[PDB]
Amino acid sequence: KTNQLQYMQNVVVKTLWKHQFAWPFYQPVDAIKLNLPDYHKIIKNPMDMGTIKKRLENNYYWSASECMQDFNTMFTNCYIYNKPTDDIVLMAQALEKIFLQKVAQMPQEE
Amino acid sequence: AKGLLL
Repeated sequence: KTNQLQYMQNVVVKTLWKHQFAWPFYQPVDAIKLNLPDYHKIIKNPMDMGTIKKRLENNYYWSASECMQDFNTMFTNCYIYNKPTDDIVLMAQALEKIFLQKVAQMPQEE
Repeated sequence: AKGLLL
């Protein structure tokens, strides 16, 4: 667990989690409960903040760049599946802005 | 998709 990775866990994930718009990204999209029976055929690599958080907490990542790619996948999946004025896209967009600002302050490995 | 999440 590099210090960039502990920053992803202690700073990026924590800051995003507390956001009022973050909760649709806490858990995998459940295509049955939400009646999106095409979701897994369009979105081949599902990702969510809960899975990212678990991977950080259990030292799954080899580098912070893998963690960031999961974040990038999470947001991009949202945009792939949804429409530009959907509430979910506005929520993703607000979260993504904070994400970009927070990883800009990520410390260097030393 | 997903409706009105506000």
